[PDB]
Amino acid sequence: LVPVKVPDFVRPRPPSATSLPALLSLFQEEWDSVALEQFELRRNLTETK
Amino acid sequence: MFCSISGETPKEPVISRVSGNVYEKRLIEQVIRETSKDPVTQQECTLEDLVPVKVPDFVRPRPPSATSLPALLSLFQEEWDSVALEQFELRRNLTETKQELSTALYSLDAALRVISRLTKERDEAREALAKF
Amino acid sequence: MFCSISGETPKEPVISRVSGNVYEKRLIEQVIRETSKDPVTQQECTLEDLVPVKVPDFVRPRPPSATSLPALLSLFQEEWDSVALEQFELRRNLTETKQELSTALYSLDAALRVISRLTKERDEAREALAK
Amino acid sequence: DRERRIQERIAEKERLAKARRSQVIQRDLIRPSVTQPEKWKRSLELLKEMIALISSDAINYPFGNSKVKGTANKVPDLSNEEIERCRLLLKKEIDDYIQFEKEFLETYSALHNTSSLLPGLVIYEEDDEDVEAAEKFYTNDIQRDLAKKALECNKLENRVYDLVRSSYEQRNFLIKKISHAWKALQTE
Amino acid sequence: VAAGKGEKLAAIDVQRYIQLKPPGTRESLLQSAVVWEYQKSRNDNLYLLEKHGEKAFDSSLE
Repeated sequence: LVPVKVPDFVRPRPPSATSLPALLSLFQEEWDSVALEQFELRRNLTETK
Repeated sequence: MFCSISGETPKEPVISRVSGNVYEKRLIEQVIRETSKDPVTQQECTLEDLVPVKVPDFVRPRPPSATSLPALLSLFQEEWDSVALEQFELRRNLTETKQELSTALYSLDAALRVISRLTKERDEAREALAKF
Repeated sequence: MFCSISGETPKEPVISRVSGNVYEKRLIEQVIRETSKDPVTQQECTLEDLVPVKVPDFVRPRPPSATSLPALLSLFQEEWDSVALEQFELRRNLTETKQELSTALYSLDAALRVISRLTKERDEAREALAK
Repeated sequence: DRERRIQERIAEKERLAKARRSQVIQRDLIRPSVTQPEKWKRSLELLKEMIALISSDAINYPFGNSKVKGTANKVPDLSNEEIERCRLLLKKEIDDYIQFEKEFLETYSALHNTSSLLPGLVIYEEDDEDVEAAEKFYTNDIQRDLAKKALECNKLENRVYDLVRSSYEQRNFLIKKISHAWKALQTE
Repeated sequence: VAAGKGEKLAAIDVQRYIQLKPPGTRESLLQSAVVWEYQKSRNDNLYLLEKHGEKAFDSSLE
């Protein structure tokens, strides 16, 4: 790998993301979301095979 | 997004392997054809050392925001280092206030002992006045 | 290895040519970005005043047993509770040091007043002794 | 001729003013508050009743604009030579190893006093009250919480307006672009 | 967690930091203090957001 130069992707914050339990609710939500993506993709494996 | 050779944006950006830089196809192929050197870092370069863009790929992107777990974890550690920096500054202030507090403490204890000794002297002087 | 900034063991200790002291490169760089001056000597500081240094890394506690792992919130609550307690004690230190300063002011004032009393009474006593 | 010296004489007045310099308000950090007269009657045992006058002198400066309680001004004034002489008297009699012991003592004893208690119970380590100290201090904390919530929600409206102008477009464009174009490129 | 939430079973965490428990035991003090600290951090973050405005949003759209 070669470290290249990029302007970086600006990360704009939602209406409510200011620490607070908003951040822990997002923790649980993205846990669930990536895990459900995993389930969908695994069952897609089984059906496609 | 800026090309050092001409100053204009590259319509088809290309990254040089020898030195990380963003060129445009026409000028970079011109400088490669004229000689095997890097126009910026004066080092040997070839046609294969130029890397066109292979952005399309096949995988599913994300929004570039704080709604992804690497991004969200970056915001997690940002919150943590923000409260950490607050603790740093306030602990500097705490130790400075402790130093000046100790100075005032021994100053006040010495002053109280001085007050006691002085008042003893003044009671003695009042007795001396009352002796007549 | 005793880091003068928080007490936690620094995983990237650095040295300073003018006055070698234990900090971390990222934090001092960020502070210089905020204020490009030496905090201790009140003199201008540049980004090239630090020399690269190598570090041997440390270990991590890596909590096992993987049971719904919600303890992160409780640790967070503890962290804000600790910082709030420390802020309260900042307030207490400021109040107590100001009260002591004021008490010292009037103590020294009373010392002046009582020394005026002493000098006048002693003059009276010695003069009546002469009489 | 006249003003080259007259303005200098005005600067001379300001140079006489530097000699006269009180404290407390010299750096103007906090203050013994406003409810002064009650604390002096409440004083037990000795110098707690003498600090009464200096606290009453603190209302002469505009700090009384924060609040006024009882007033009772009894300013005795001071003098410059008076201040200097007793600064000498203090520091002539008051050697660094005892100060090292002092700093160790005060720091520890503070750490013992500074327990893991949200409200200050150092006086309550000798008094008998925990619930009402838990009540007043952190209902004031809640009132300041509500005030801060109000002054922030006054500034939330412009953020959410700018954000239905910007991030709503960002999310709509993001979803419409990414989902359709990305699931079509693979099919192609 | 997958064998758990295969039947949805949405995991639960405490959101009871807005109820603002009235004067009670130490729990009321803890909630008030943590809410105060959350409020201060929220102040800092939102003012920091409005320091620059929506230039970052314009760059994201571009």
